[PDB]
Amino acid sequence: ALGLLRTFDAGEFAGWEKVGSGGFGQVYKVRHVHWKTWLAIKCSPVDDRERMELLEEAKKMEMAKFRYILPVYGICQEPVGLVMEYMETGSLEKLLASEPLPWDLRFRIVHETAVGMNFLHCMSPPLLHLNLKPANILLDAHYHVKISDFGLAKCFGTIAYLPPERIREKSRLFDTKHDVYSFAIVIWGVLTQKKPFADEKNILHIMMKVVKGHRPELPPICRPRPRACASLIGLMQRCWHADPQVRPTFQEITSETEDLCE
Ligand SMILES: [Cl-]
Repeated sequence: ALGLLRTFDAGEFAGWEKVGSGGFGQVYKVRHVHWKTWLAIKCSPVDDRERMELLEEAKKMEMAKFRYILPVYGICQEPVGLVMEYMETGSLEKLLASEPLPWDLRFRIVHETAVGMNFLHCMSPPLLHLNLKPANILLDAHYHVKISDFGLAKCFGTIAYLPPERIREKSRLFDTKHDVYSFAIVIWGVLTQKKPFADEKNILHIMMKVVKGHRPELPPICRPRPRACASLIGLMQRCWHADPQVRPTFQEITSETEDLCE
């Protein structure tokens, strides 16, 4: 698991350039000078708890090596950091804010995301992502999906992606149905090109309502692809069902999202 990962010196990198920040904080586009390609490095903002947690993150990424999962290359220690593949086009969040997207691409993004999530849940034991949102869905130069940010995975803003049972229950056992809910809200974002609950300012009221079955407002049926759109809306609704056990598996989800790409 941790054997094939490489150790990097900062001298191996150059042309450092910030691409995103926050809690994890400081992600940079870097050029590996000897390999002549760009990589991504997420740095720290010191102790042994971070070093072991960062190493855990890398090992989880490595175990899930897949077409729709971001590759990990290894560890820097000049600044302590996770070294991984660079995704030129950046996040789905930015893509949805940029301009209206063609529906064929929207369905492909949904489908590829679902195939990525399915892969994780097919592992033994299942790997739960638990932080799936457009901001963590990265896109390559040809707009194909690779799932990213395994910081919260297990063997403000995030409230919208939180399943209602996580609000109902103090300290519930994390399961596959968590990810399925979050995926529902990803679908909603792809359908609308909006962020969920972006206008409503009362976070607590809207969270309370979510425990009792309140969800983001259903979008209308689009003109270009009204049948596929209806189907996707329906799938979304099943994925955000109040009862976790009624929600589809990603095995079922992928069967349906595949048909949307026809
Ligand atoms: Cl259609």
